[PDB]
Order: sequence, then C-alpha cells, then structure tokens
Amino acid sequence: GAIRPAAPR
Amino acid sequence: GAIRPAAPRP
Amino acid sequence: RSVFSERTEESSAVQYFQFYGYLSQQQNMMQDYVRTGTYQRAILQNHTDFKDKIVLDVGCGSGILSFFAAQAGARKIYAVEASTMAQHAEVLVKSNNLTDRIVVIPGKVEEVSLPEQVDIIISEPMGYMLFNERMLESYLHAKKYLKPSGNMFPTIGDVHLAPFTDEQLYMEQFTKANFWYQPSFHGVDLSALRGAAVDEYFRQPVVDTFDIRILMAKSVKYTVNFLEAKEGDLHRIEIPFKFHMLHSGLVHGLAFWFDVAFIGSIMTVWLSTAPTEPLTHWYQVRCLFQSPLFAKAGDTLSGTCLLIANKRQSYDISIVAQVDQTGSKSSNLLDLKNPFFRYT
Amino acid sequence: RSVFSERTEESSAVQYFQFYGYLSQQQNMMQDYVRTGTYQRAILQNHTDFKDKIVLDVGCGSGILSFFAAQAGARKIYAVEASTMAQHAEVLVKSNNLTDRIVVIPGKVEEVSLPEQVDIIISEPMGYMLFNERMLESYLHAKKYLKPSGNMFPTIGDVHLAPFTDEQLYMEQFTKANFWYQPSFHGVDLSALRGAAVDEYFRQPVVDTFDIRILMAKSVKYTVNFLEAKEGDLHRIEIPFKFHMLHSGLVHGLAFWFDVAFIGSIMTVWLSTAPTEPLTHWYQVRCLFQSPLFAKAGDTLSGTCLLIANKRQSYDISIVAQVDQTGSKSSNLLDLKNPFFRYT
Ligand SMILES: Nc1ncnc2c1ncn2[C@@H]1O[C@H](C[C@@H](N)CC[C@H](N)C(=O)O)[C@@H](O)[C@H]1O
Ligand SMILES: Nc1ncnc2c1ncn2[C@@H]1O[C@H](C[C@@H](N)CC[C@H](N)C(=O)O)[C@@H](O)[C@H]1O
Repeated sequence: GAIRPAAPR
Repeated sequence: GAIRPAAPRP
Repeated sequence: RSVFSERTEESSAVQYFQFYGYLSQQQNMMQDYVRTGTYQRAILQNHTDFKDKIVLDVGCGSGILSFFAAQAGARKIYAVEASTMAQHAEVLVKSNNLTDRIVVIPGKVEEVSLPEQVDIIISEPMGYMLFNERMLESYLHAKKYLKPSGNMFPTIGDVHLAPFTDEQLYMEQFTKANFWYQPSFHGVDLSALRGAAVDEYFRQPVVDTFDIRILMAKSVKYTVNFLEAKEGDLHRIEIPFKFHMLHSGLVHGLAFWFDVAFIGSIMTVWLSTAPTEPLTHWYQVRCLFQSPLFAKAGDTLSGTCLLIANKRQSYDISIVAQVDQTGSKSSNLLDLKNPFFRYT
Repeated sequence: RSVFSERTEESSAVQYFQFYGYLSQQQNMMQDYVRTGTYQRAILQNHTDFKDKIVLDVGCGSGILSFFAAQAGARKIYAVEASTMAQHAEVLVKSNNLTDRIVVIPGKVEEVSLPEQVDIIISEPMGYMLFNERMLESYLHAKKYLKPSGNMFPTIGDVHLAPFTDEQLYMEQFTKANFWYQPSFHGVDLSALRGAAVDEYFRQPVVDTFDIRILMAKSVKYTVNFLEAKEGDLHRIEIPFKFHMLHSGLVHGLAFWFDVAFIGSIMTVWLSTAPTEPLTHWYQVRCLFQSPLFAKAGDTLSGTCLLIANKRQSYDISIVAQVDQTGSKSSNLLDLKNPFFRYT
C-alpha cells in the first residue's frame, strides 16, 4: 500500500 | 501492505 | 452519503488513512527539505496573504503547514485531518502554545463543518505524478469554504510529459515478466501466462529519477488552475501531445513530473519535481511502452495521455502514442495505484 | 455469513487478495527455491501418499503445488483459490493438459463446495513468524473435507523463540525517533511527540536475518499439530518461556523462526526458516524490548509470549519478560501486521 515514496538522502 | 517479503536474491 | 465516500471504496480509504496515521510517514514528508522548505518560503515570503487572515489547511498531517501560516501572522487556522494524525497535531499545537490560533478539526474536509469561510486554503495534496491519491479533488472541494477572491496555495499545477529512451529500464521489467515464459518451471509450463505477465509488469509506473540526457524531446505542459477548477474537472483528464523529436532512437515510454506555483500577493514561489531540479520524495514517474517506438530526429510523436479517476483513490491511465512519419503506434494502460518504486 | 467473513474486516480481505492476485507476488514465492523445491521433494518423495489419491490444495495460487501433486500421480486435485489468481491457474491447468486431474475452484475455502472428501490436504499458508495472515486457520478449516485418517502436508509446524542481543538494531529506533526531539524544526518544537514516535517504532517487528552469534540461549519451541488442532486453538496463542542464559549481555528482545514438517509414508521432509538454514523469503522476525534486560550467563529469563488474533488477519503480540535473579522486567506490545522489512 505504497502511497508516498521514501524521501531521498 | 506487504504480506510476504521479497525472496532473497542470488 | 458524503462526496468522499461516494467516490471511494472503503478498503481504499482505510488503508490510505492508516498510512498517513504513522508518524514515520509524516516524518518522511517533513524530512523532504525541498518540499517543506519551499512551502515555508512560499508562505513566509507572502506574509500579507496570511497576516490577520483566516486559513484552512486541508489534510494538516503533523500540523506543519498550519504552523507556517501561524508564523506568518494568521489570525485563525482550521487544520483538518482525517487520519488519527489529527490527535498528534493537537498535541503539537498545545506544546507550541498556539491553541489560540490553530484549531485542529478531525475528519474529512468533505464531512466536517467549519465555523466560518476562509481567506486562503493551503494544502499539500500532490501525489506522485501529481494526480495519485485523488487528494486534489478534496482540495478543490474545500473551495466551498473560500471567500470570494480568496486564494489557494498552491495556486496552479503543471504536469510535464516527455518521451524517453532507457534500454536498461525496459529490459529490467521485461526480464521479470519472462519468468512466465518458462515451459518447464519445476516441470510445469508457465508460458501460457507470458502475455498477462508482460501486461501486469508494464501496467506499473516506474517511480525513480534519471539523467535528463534520456529525454528525446522538449516536454509538453498540461496546467490545472486550482483557483478555477471544479472537482469534476479531475474525473477525466485528457492530455494531448505532439513531440518534435530532437534525437533518433527507441522511445521506451513517457516521463512525467510536475511543478506547483504558489501565486501570492508579494511573489510567486515554485516547487518543482523536475529532473533538472533538486530531487524530492516524489522523484519522477515513467510509463513504459510494452512495445517501444523507433523514431528519427525531426519526426513527430503524437497522441493522448488520458487519466480516468477510479474508486481506489487513483487513476487508470491510457497512453496512445504514434510516430506520424511511419504510422507506428503503441497503446498502453497503466494502473497508477500500483507503482514500482525503483530508486535505491 | 462465513467463518472467514466473521473473523476478517473486509478492508483487510480486499487488500490481502489483491496482493495475491498479482502474478508478480505469486512469482516471488515460486522463486524462493528453498520453499518451492522443498514442497516438490516432500510431495514427490512421498509419492505413495499421492498416487491415485484425491487432493485438496488450499490457496493454490498459480497452481504450482497442485501440479506437483499431479507429478506424483494424484487422480484428482481440487485447487481452491480466493484471489483472481484463480483464472490464471485455470489457464495453466489447460495449457499443461491436466483438465481431467486438476479442478480449480475459485473462492474462499470457507465458502466453496467440494464434490467429495479428499485423502490429503496440501497448502503453503505460513506467514512471516508463522502465524501472520491467519491462513493457518483456513488450512485447519479445510479438514472438514478430509477423510478419516487423511493426511496434511505440512503435518506440523514449530515456532522457535530465543533471546538476542543487538545493540545497533536497538539504537536504530531512537535514532529514527529523535527526529521528533528538535525544538525548532523549521521553527516548530516537535519534542512532545517523541515518546509517541518511539512507541510506534518499537511496535514493529523486524523482518531480516542475522548472525546466530546474537542468540543468548537455546530456543524454546511451540508446536501446532495440524492433524489435531482446531481453528479456535489459534485465536489465543500462549508461549511460556524459561531461558537458561548461555551468554551474558543486554537482551534486546526475542527472535522468532519456524519449521514445518511433511510427515509422509516414505519419509519426513522439513522446511526450515531457521537462521542456521539457507535463507528463505520469510527471513526471521525480531521483536525488540523498549527497555532491554541485563542478564548474566547462568541466569533465567522467564516470561510469556502471548499472540492474540485480530480481525486484520494478524496478531497483537504481547511479550513480558523478567530476569529471575534480579527482578528487572520488560513489557512489550507489537503489531504483527505492520513489520519493518530491514533486509537488503
Ligand atoms: N479527504 C481528506 N480530508 C482530510 N485530510 C485528508 C484527506 N485526504 C488526505 N488527507 C490528509 O492530508 C495529508 C496529506 C499530506 N500529503 C500532507 C501532510 C501535511 N500537510 C504536510 O504538508 O506535511 C495526510 O495527512 C492525509 O491524511
Ligand atoms: N481462505 C482462503 N481461501 C482460498 N485461498 C486462500 C485463502 N487464504 C489465502 N488464500 C490463498 O492462498 C495463497 C497462499 C500462498 N502462500 C500459496 C500460493 C501457492 N500455493 C504456492 O505455494 O506458490 C494465496 O494465493 C492466497 O490468495
């Protein structure tokens, strides 16, 4: 249930 | 919503 | 009953607000410095759009944008949040001594009652590819609370589209599909499912970044003006395009990104997710063609991107493209709800 | 309306079966060679439990286990599958020319009708930490179709639990949570939610593998005998433990893995997910203690792991432990449905 992707480093 | 984890890779 | 529940499957909604209920997910958005710092800049640098004004924050999450509005002198901020994050926001409003100015209101902006009309609505309703989540529709719905000549932050959104070449991406997806080509997987013939497999893998939009040298033409722009659009405008989104190919090669699909503009009384501030700009948690989005199109520099690649809203808080995307010089066409369906998050 | 629908929220069901409807997700399981290869060996090497027998495949997915039953000579196999993967299985049955021996029945095993009783039930219904998904209950439910003295493959399942020390993993939780311990995150004091963030991170079981040197005591084992167990036996799972500590250190929580055995007429074959055995797509699972416990070698770490089934197809986990020589005590609550997938 992937809504927003992980923020980049 | 991950039911099963990803199979480990060769 | 409500406008929200009529357009949304319950299973979708539960899972959606569950995701945003996690402090870890709010932190993820907050820690995107380009996003969070650009929203702060847009609000503080347009302080007269906030000073002594009444504000609605649609989907306040942690409360972060309401705190910026308060930092800019807003008289009163109604912070609406449908997830259980609303309770955490209340705690922060109290610990920051802003109970006199930020009023958290738990529930869906389609279902709650505000005590008065507002001068300006702020939100961060952009999903990947802009339109995922269908939160833009909740943002537009909230205009029922907006005074005449009130403002919206953000004010407009541009979606950009450009053709790309990326053989490595194509083969990566194609290879996974060809698991289902095997005629003797542990002695079992899978090959009759080859076609369904390719179809499922290519329905997945690819979320990641890339070098701009992969782009084969100048990008086409489609604009949504939030000050003017109606929620119903977003049910069927049709983006025709005509690309003037600058490079010869195989077109493996279309790349999408979006910018939003905060058009204030003092200045306009842009938040960009473009591949030429600093990377955000939205990355960029690519829709692959199952069947790449060969084109020569100076050819035209024309067609239509059509986004049909579904009840799962997203869009069924169809992309038909064709090289005018040869009549070579590619037809594609993509399920925006089910992306492949490829970034490392 | 059914045993399944009564114990399961629709929102959870819908998402669960959507997941299994993806050929990519079936593919992920199939590609676990340890899993798929061991199922094949257990079935083939016990060919006499299958030759000319009637078989039920509970949750057949792509159909792979049902094909192995055919490879071993079964006369008739009923392959029950609740997700839309059912159609794809039906296609493979036809393309492998097994229409007369494998009959795919779409729907939940709690809701469908079989035309006759079977000699043997085959299934792969193990979630991470064994119990996740609550499909073990569907497998047990299916025994209503089993002939007296019919067999089950797998026949038994054993959970193992053991105390571990892993200072780096423990510390990684406070690192994550201390995002909230900032007095001026863009001008906002987030500190009041830090405690809540810590609780959120510690409620997630951790899915990944580890070096066996982290284990501080020999494991205790809890066993489910699928031939004898009733569905009700899985609603409340109480696992007492008394660990005799082999190494001195800070106990940071309990590690879990599981084995299943296929007890056939010719031989018993084991499928193990233990950290001593080659890695599977189940990895292992670790549940951290928010307050860790000091124990010296020779001490006893006593307590209870209590798993309570919930309507989201998973378990609320309660772990309570003490070091008997000192009385220091740790209580922990986890949400098995929301794990952290830490593996790369
Ligand atoms: N219909 C709705 N009514 C109220 N809140 C919503 C609705 N749809 C989405 N949201 C919330 O809107 C938030 C969307 C976030 N992208 C924004 C969070 C926050 N404003 C921030 O900028 O960090 C999430 O917390 C959702 O729970
Ligand atoms: N109550 C149920 N009735 C029918 N199928 C179910 C039920 N619960 C889970 N399943 C299915 O069981 C399958 C579980 C998989 N772990 C096994 C897939 C396949 N048998 C394999 O070994 O590759 C999924 O395809 C689920 O959709």
